Amino acid sequence: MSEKKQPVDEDNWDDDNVEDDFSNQLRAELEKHGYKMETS
Amino acid sequence: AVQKVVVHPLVLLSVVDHFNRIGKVGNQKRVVGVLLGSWQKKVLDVSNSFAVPFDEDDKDDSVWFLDHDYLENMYGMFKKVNARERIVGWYHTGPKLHKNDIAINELMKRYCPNSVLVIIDVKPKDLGLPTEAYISVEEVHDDGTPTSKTFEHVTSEIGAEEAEEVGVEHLLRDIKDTTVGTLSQRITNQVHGLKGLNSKLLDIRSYLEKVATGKLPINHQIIYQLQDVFNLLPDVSLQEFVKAFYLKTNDQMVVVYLASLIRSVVALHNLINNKIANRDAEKKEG
Amino acid sequence: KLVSKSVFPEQANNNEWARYLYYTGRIKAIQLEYSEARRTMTNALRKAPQHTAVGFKQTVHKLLIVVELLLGEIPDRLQFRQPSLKRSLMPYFLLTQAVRTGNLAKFNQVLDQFGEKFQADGTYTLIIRLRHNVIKTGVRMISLSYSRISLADIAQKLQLDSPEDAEFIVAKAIRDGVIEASINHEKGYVQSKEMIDIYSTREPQLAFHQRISFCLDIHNMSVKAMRFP
Repeated sequence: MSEKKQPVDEDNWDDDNVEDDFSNQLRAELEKHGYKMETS
Repeated sequence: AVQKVVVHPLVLLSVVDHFNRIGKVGNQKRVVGVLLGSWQKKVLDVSNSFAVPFDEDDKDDSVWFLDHDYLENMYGMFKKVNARERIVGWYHTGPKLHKNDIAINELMKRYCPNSVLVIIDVKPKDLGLPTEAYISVEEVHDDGTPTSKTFEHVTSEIGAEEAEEVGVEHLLRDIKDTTVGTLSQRITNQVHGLKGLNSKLLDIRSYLEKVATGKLPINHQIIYQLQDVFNLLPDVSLQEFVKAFYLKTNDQMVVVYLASLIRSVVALHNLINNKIANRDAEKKEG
Repeated sequence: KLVSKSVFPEQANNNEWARYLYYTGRIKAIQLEYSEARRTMTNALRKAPQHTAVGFKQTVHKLLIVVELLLGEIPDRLQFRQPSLKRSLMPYFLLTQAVRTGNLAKFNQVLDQFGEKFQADGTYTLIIRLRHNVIKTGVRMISLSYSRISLADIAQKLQLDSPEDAEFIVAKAIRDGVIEASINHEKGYVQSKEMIDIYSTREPQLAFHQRISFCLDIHNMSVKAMRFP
């Protein structure tokens, strides 16, 4: 055999793909896009 | 009325033992004996009765005899030992009536103004309940005949009593208590589908009796009327029950919910102790 | 096998039956029988919990979830994060990120960039309908979002260049039963709509013979399990 080389050397696993979009993008999302109503 | 009866099987055995009293001797026609009774409400009750010698020759069906002296002397005994009891009618063991029975009935309606007969069968296999009630009254007739004095099928039932089956259910020994959940429903399926619709086929046989015969009292009074009570449901082809399948889905709804949730919890019942006691008995065997 | 399929009377060691259902489910990966494969590879995934801490459960999961990505939809995979997996980048975190996005340039940047590891995949039939899984993920997400959507919105918002190409994707979507859309082919209306009767009138009470057929099967497995001592 089972080893042959290797003995010498509701959680996040659920969310990480949408939480990637909660990891790089849209930090102040409706707080600049929420500011589109009055800044524009 | 008369509402109905309350008849214990004790007085039915009081018919049976006198059927043993006549089965050993020359049985001419049948048994006719007294039916005592406990009449309180429009409902009836019978706790006891007795019999009386009787023959009848079938030439004018009018030569037939009881002993009213014997009836009132033993009735004086039984009234003496029990003030509750009085006469309420008679009985006969041959399951089909005949023309003399109105002379038996009206001849003993002089003691009490009702004298209900009882049909029984000493060898019953086809009937449901043996007990039967009539009352000899008139609806005149539609044509108004000179006193069409008529027996009327008052409904009838087996009566009950606390501590009367002390003998019975100890005697029979065969009773399977609470067969709900196993095959009692299909006993009632065979006997109500078969033994209901065969009675329906004898009623349609009586309809053919009105086709080729049956002009006596063709009976256009009660037959189509309570058959229109039946014809509350005209269940013809195309079946016309579009307003009954969402009803059927509502009926199936909650029960199939109880099977889903509850029988999933029945799995949750069996699995736990089945696994734990299973591997206890498995790897703790050695 | 298929003319002479004979499987165990009774299942063996759960490692062996586990990996065995992994092997034949991994055949149904390339056979593209997507219905049975998700449950026998799910069964095979959960049924082998013992492994060496550097892997082979990430090998079994990695080479397990590829056609599960190719189902047209996927959940976000497993539920127990592994960092040596994160070092080896085996089941493509970034590519399933490109799946749940409707992205194509970074998607084919994952495709073209990592092809030495796509050699370690060895299952290049993934991409040939997985770019199609990007576009069906897009039309499934937008069509699932909107009650009505039109080709003026989606057919060029997702840059399908024409109405009729989106009418071909919705032709394959109604062909797949995904959407209850309609298309007025006169002015260029996808006159799409959503069907009705989501209530538990008929469908769960039909499903309870699967739920309770499952339950009576576990009843009888518990009885046969009781038969041993």
